[PDB]
Amino acid sequence: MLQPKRTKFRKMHKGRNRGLAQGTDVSFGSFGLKAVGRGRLTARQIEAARRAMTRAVKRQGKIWIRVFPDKPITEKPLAVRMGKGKGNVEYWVALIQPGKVLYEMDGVPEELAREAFKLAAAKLPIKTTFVTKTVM
Amino acid sequence: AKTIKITQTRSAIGRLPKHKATLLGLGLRRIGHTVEREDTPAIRGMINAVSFMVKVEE
Amino acid sequence: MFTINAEVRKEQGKGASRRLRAANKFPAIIYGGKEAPLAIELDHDKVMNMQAKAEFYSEVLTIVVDGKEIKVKAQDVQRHPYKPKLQHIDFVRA
Amino acid sequence: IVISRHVAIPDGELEITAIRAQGAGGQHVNKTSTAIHLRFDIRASSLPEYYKERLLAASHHLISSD
Amino acid sequence: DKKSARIRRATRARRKLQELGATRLVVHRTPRHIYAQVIAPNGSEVLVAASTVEKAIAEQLKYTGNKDAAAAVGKAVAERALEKGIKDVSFDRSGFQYHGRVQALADAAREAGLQF
Amino acid sequence: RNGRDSEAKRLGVKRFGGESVLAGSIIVRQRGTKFHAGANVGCGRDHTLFAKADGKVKFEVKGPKNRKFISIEAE
RNA sequence: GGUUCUCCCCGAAAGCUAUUUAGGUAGCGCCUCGUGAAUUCAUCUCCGGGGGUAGAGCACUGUUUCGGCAAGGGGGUCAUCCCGACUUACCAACCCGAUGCAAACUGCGAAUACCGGAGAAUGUUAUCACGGGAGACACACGGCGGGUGCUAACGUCCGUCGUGAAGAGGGAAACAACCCAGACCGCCAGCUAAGGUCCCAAAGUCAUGGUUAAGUGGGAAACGAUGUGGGAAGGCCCAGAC
RNA sequence: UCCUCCUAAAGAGUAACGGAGGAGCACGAAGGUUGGCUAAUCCUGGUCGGACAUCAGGAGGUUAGUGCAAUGGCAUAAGCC
RNA sequence: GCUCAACGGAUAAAAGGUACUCCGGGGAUAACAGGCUGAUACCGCCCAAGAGUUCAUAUCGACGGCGGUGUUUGGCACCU
RNA sequence: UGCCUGGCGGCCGUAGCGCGGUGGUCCCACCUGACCCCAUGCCGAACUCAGAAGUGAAACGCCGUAGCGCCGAUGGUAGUGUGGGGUCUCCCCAUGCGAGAGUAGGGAACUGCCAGGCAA
Repeated sequence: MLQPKRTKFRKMHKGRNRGLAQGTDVSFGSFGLKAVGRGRLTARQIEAARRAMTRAVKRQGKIWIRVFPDKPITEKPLAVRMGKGKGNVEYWVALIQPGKVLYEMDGVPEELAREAFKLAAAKLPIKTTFVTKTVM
Repeated sequence: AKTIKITQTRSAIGRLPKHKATLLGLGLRRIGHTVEREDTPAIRGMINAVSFMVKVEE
Repeated sequence: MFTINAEVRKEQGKGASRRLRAANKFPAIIYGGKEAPLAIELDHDKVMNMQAKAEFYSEVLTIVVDGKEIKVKAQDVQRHPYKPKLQHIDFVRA
Repeated sequence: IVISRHVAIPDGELEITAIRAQGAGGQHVNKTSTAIHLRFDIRASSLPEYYKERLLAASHHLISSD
Repeated sequence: DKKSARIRRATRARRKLQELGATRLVVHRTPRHIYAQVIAPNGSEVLVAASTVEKAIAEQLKYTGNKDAAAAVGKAVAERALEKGIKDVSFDRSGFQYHGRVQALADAAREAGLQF
Repeated sequence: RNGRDSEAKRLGVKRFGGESVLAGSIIVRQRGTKFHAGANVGCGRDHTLFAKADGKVKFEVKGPKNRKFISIEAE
């Protein structure tokens, strides 16, 4: 479970996921998996994606993860009167602005990479596209 | 600053406090009401304030 | 080398830009030396096919504007977030 | 999951039904006091040979002949 | 170094005296030489000045840089101040510790009738 | 285990650059030292800025560190 | 719980503070009547201002991925007791470099809003003060900015505005709180607003060029698909391709 | 009950059984004034001392300190003597 | 000279039970049902390694994702 | 007027550092001594006094240098006041305002008051 160690506050405000992403290009890898929609990405959904995706490359090349949850979602226990403080920390999730580059890879065949990311999209709750690290 | 014709084209019910205060500043009371003033940037600003609901003729 | 028949921008601004960006065209800019920077307007589609080559950011390009062909160079580019499109391209007069 | 010491025992083999209780206590206890669970863990599924054998051959209630 | 050190000490009273609209009495001491002058409440221009660079007192003294040297020119600067009739004077320790020549300097000024 | 806010101590500035005031007129109620008396202004014990002389307020900022000052243009 | 004739004029609030106070009450804000004092006050333009939120950013507070350097340390060669030395199936952070994030982070920094001043037009003098009488101190909803909740609720809690509250009429089939628009009265008069114009039912079976075959329109997504239309480029192409 | 920050939407102000911490003192000096001074943290050398004792140089630059929580602030020091 | 800390402090001084309870009120506020919602529950679907004789698409199908119903417990208190 | 030196203001990070060069008839710094004024919670370091042979290295100032710090267009982009609309957990249209970052380039200053040295 990708999770923030040594944090300052335990719970934070929900905020709004407006605006557009900053990490628009593929820095590390040669190809990227840039997202289309606007949504949330839990730590579990990252594991479902990456682990299932790394099997496609078959232990070849390196996978660069360009995201981190760093935001705790608190939910109330079942059968609880509405009110009386915020709920307990349930998990972690990252806020993704459209056009965000999520994964990077290199030392991998184009079509294998094209297919590996296809499998990754299945576990991801956000629409995405296959992009490559373009020159300049 | 010659004469300038200003007319009201919409209501003042669902309007902003500033807009309401501005509309009475122009003197326009009822809808379709006409009025005459002197063309100056001060008035032009007010004209620009409620342009969405005002028909202006020179 | 790549000849670009671009038009001088009539008006700059946020509204005008998106207005012509909907018209399959997008704005650009040029500068370099003591000369005055000029607001350049051109197509996006065909130019999109031009920048597909890596040599597009190394070649001393030639943008012809109403007879006046300027030898320019591609400094930097501003793209669209997710859709494979362009926003604006910086052109250094070379 | 209804987690057992080693084998997790994933829910789907443990049928959970909500019925009404039995007793006294007013309006709540006679009608709406549901969630009175009736578990049903068949040994035909998981709970490996060592577990299920002592739950099918053993003489005890809360566990049936099947 | 030494300069900046003396500056951080001087700025203290100088700011206070800058906002009081009075003629501040600034002095500048060196091992062999001494300077003295008054400043207008504005801090832009000066009114009078006297130092060891002036022949009028340099010839009269034995050595430029000792107690008596400041005592002589101290009277000199106070006299042209007396010539200008200016009395609203406020002394400035100017970072220099008040005990050496600067001490003897203020005396001749005070003997002339300077209000401070 | 929470919800124990103290009070809104009515901080902030009172006057602005371009307003004529009288002697004793408080300019700003700053807690720290976000400003400093340039001239004709007094820095209270709470480092609050009050006008010692009548006139108009003018905001300035000087020095390499550039800490904002306040003086009074005699009026 | 109830509180009986008539007409004319104006016209609230459901907030703040304290309360053995929380369906009460008191002061204040907001209503009204009379009076006294100012181009007083309101809208716009220009001028002089402070703010740091949005956004952005990552030097500081924390947090994030990876790599070059590289030593602290360790499995070993063994010091077969303490010194010494290499290596490093490694953590690879710290220095150096590249990359994201933050209500309680800020080397930056809007739009609005707010204060003061100058000037013109306009407004029933709408500002302020004094005095008489108040009611009210349970608010709802829509939009926008947010807390909480499941970015659930005709949920709840604040800021701000509108509406209802205390406003009918037209439209949304029906529909306080949505869109339009403020009922002094009469008229078998005309023009329009939102919204609509085959019939029920008043108004174009209007005009022009495209699009869909599903009654789509007329409940709904991830995802799948030789459904089809428009657009650019390219592979290839009568030395003959599918 | 009171104090700090956030929530708070860049004036003030603004709720929640909303999100995190504190106070019910201390001081005759830790106050006033006059004078002087002003770091933290790394690199290195050195007796027991080896990662830190303390001293000495350079770098560095205010992350120091400020009776106590936080916030704003302070070297012209409100910091230290 | 009173942690008059329930801190604008009802008197120096003041704890509980009522299922025989009584009265005045309230859906301004609970229990049942109805309503809104759909966390939970149930139902369907996308993806898929492995088990499965071969083979994931014979069958299950975890890890995760997207919807539907309103029969589960709930949330909310709009009706009484 | 200038090369200047010294004291005092205004414009401010373009106004501050790094590297090399460069100045002393004057001035300044260093430098000499200190029973005695004065000084060290020890020490003439600092401070003060009495003088000043020597030096121009350190220090200070000037010149070149952007090598940096740093400043910073133009355009675009984000956001947003107002009026509408939408597939209204967010965006779009008309309209006005308009960042931060980043790019080109630039950027190591300018000016004033008083007192003397130097050649007129």
